[PDB]
Amino acid sequence: AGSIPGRRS
Amino acid sequence: AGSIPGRRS
Amino acid sequence: GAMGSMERASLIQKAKLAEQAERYEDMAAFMKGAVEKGEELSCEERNLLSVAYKNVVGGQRAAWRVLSSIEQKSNEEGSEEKGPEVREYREKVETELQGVCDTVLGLLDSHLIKEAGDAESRVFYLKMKGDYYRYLAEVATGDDKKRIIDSARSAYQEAMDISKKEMPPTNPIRLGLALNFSVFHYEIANSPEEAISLAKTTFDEAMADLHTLSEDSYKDSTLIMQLLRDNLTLWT
Amino acid sequence: GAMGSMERASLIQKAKLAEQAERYEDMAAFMKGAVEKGEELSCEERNLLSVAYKNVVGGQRAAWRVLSSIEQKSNEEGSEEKGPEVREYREKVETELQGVCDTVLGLLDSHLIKEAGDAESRVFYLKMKGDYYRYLAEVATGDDKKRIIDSARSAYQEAMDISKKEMPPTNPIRLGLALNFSVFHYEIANSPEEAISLAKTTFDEAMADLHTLSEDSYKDSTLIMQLLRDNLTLWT
Ligand SMILES: *Cc1ccc(-n2ccnc2)cc1
Ligand SMILES: *Cc1ccc(-n2ccnc2)cc1
Ligand SMILES: [Cl-]
Ligand SMILES: [Cl-]
Repeated sequence: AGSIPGRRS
Repeated sequence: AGSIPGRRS
Repeated sequence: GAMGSMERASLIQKAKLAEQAERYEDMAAFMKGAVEKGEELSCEERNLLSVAYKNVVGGQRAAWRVLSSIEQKSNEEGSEEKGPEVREYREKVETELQGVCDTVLGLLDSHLIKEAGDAESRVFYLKMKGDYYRYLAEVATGDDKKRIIDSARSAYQEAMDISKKEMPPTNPIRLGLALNFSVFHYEIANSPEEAISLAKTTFDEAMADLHTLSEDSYKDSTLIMQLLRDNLTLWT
Repeated sequence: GAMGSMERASLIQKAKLAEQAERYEDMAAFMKGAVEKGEELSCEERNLLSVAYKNVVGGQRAAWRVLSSIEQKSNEEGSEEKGPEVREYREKVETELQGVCDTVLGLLDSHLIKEAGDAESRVFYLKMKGDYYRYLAEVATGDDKKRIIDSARSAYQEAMDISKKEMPPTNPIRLGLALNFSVFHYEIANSPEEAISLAKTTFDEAMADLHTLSEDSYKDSTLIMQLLRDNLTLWT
């Protein structure tokens, strides 16, 4: 189950 | 130009 | 803090450099320093803050899971006693992860959230607050685990209420909030039906609002809609 | 050091756990603690030490290169003055990288190398010494740059002399040493002809010794031979 990856920008 | 990657084990 | 002598604008510039260099611990320290200057954060600055700490805690969570898996296998029937080391080192990583989550929550509480009046900033910070309590909940086991879960729920719920009143259904922050709150329901709160219902309703209401968007906004919204769809495919 | 109270065997066990968790800074700190116990290192333990610091400095070198590239573009004709920040942050990373290299060189000097009598350990540590002076040479610009380069050359040369006397041409440590010394020649010493000659002679002499190996040793040797071939393809 994926959350917002939110690792870029 | 690659050296020994040497990042595993 | 160690960033007290650096200009706010220099901290922001170096946070962007640290992102390019994939130096996320530095990036987080620079953005913590920028927050502690006391001024509100712009949209771009909020993204820098979020990206920095998401990467730091993301590495800690990945390590904690590797170690927790090793620890659980060691405590199985038929396993050899390896001593206290696996537990000790998992506790080490766990404590460091909790420290990072506490730091982020402290920034939100002092004083990002209380100064955030616009829907876009307030929902963004409340989503963050829910996320970092969720990360604490992932490792929690003691007297406070239920209170940690409810703190995550409460922050997510307040963010949802604002986003439904103040933002269109395709707003990327509204969509990412709903995505993460659905993951909270599925993974933390043992409410997979609530998780599925929230993801479906979020997806369908965004689908019906896509016609109002520019090509660039359409790209932003449909990307997060696909993450909602990916989860629904895994859950059903 | 902060590892003085932990058992040597526990430090080794946790270094292996940190590798599984991709926590290379922790891994390096555990192995530094194991070295500082004062006993010689086994073959496996030397590999753990090398892997840990190679990963740490590898991330620092990758970041330094990103930042050095940004800095060089900023100092071009027609670029806008961005202030001191790019230089400052590159210096930050550079200083941290130098600190890590100094730490590794300090471990080799106190007292890994002087206690290493077998060809396999002595060549391994001297190769490391050449590598970490090479990393210092990559960022060096002052009065000592030539001395840093010669310190790398001298360590590599002593390792080569021992490996040619004491090890078969297919020995993986001998092969990896020759590979890295050839990269030193090409990238640091401005001697691409020496780099090419060393890689070719190393490859051809290993090729002729493959017939003596088991299937597993053949796999180990041919893997490093392919790295020699990859470089020759890039250089010719
Ligand atoms: C929490 C969150 C929501 C939405 C995004 N996003 C990604 C691309 N556009 C917007 C990131 C994080
Ligand atoms: C320096 C060095 C030489 C050889 C290896 N290696 C990789 C696989 N087998 C041996 C690593 C590092
Ligand atoms: Cl530990
Ligand atoms: Cl800096």
